[PDB]
Amino acid sequence: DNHLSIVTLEEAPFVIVEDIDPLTETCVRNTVPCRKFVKINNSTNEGMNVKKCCKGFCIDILKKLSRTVKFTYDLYLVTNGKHGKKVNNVWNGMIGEVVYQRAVMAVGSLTINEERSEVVDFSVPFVETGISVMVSRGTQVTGLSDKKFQRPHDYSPPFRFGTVPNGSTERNIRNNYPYMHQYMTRFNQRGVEDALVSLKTGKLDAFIYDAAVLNYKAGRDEGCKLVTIIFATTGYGIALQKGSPWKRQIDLALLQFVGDGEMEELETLWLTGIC
Amino acid sequence: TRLKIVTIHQEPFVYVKPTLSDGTCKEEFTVNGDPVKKVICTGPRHTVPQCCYGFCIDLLIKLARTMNFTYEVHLVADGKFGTQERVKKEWNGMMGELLSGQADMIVAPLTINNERAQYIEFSKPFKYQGLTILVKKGTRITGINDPRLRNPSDKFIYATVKQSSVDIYFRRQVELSTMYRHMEKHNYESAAEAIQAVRDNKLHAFIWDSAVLEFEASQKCDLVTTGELFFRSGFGIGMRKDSPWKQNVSLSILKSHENGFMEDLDKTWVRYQEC
Ligand SMILES: CCc1onc(C)c1-c1cc(F)cc(C(=O)NC[C@@H](N)C(=O)O)c1
Ligand SMILES: N[C@@H](CCC(=O)O)C(=O)O
Repeated sequence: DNHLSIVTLEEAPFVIVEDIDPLTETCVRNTVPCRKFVKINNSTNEGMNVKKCCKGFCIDILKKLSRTVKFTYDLYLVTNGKHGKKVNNVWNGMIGEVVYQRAVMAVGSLTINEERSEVVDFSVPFVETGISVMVSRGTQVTGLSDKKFQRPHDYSPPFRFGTVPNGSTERNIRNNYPYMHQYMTRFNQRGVEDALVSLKTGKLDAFIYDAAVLNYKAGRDEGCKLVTIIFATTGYGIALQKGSPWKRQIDLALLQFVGDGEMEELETLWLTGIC
Repeated sequence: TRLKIVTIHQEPFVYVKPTLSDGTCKEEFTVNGDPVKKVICTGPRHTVPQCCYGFCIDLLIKLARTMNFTYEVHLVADGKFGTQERVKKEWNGMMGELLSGQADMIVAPLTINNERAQYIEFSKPFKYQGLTILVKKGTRITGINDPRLRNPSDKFIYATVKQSSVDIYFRRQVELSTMYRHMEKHNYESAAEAIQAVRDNKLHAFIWDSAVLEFEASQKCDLVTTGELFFRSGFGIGMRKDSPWKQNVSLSILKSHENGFMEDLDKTWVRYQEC
């Protein structure tokens, strides 16, 4: 059982999805094949797999694991939600794909937290992350724990801040800071790109989100206007099914890459910034 | 139950002090009037009762209360972290103690790496850090690539701690063969001795855990760290592969990052303002 169904999700620079050379339907070298299921219409379960091409930091990790641990894979993009959220006690997203056995593993910008570890096994972390805050340079806030976020209406004017809902960041704020959570829902953003535009154009004062992605974006920012000022340190991990026989070797391989220098090379390749 | 815990002396994770004459620990208080929790720990193999506290001890107490267990703590008999040495091969230090049954859990700033994980189970990281270099304040160095480390001599002395993961890495790595030949003559038995040695100009540079070194530098104004972090990695709780505790130990650590408890430990033990 060496041929593994593996689910991922687009999030640059961890996973980047591009269109396949339309003449050849062949993925250029340095990218791997990935499929996405695309519905014919909204009144039907009918749809077709579109052949795409995948690259990025996590993709490269996958290629390394594939060689070291000796499996082949069929990669696909999740279509039922994003990273993972429990809805009416049912997991969607990549986590869902693993919990309900449609995938052997999930690879990508997938944060390790307690509630997800209850339902999946996680590898060792291979990218360090947590919750950060991105602001326009000059903005004075101490961090997630500041009273400008915790008690926003103590101040005049109240800070405008938000996140992308339905991921690990929002889950964490919901459990820890109930007043902050309900205030923020007004400013929640569809995605990171929307959020950066809001920041740059004075429509948002702060954006709270995954630390790994924010650091990357800050480092690539035109002008170095957007800066980050890490709460709940964790990391990204490979998600596997509970009691997975692949966990042992994957963990060892990931730790080998840290000690070999292979991880440092990937970091330089993909996550280097100017700022 | 009744878990045997091995740990090691290493401020600010584990302070080790004499019991008073009656067999109890000196009542002590943080600024704020909060009681410093202390445990009786036996250590040297003529063993005597002693007093242990700090970040790792608070974590253990947290863990013991959460998962409902009782424990006895001892300091590792040989004073060492643990490497696998030729006799055909055997672990010393806390690694050896855990593998033989002398301990059931290692609760200590024990670095997670490939070689140890082949033999033991590590929790998810309770702390994220890396390596850096501690020098006396006079000294300006680039870091691990500065010529004075790269082309060594008797006119600038550098070292690490023996039977650490860092020591046996320098021994095994081909490009490090010349640095080892220098460090072989200067490596110390303990981090504390090495740190003192730097204060007195008997050692020019000490390569060690950033969590420990940055702490030292925050407390003593005649010390500083230099270079960027390198070999970013974590500390983990160590358990045998068939420990029945491993799931809940890992879940508890994740919970404690997510709910602020670990950041609490960092404010108490790690983030000091003496410099
Ligand atoms: C992936 C980890 C790794 O791989 N190769 C080397 C070298 C390291 C590494 C990184 C670090 F930040 C601290 C120590 C260490 O040995 N510290 C001393 C002590 N905590 C210990 O556990 O022995 C070792
Ligand atoms: N990396 C997060 C998604 C982004 C976030 O919510 O910070 C997760 O796996 O849910």
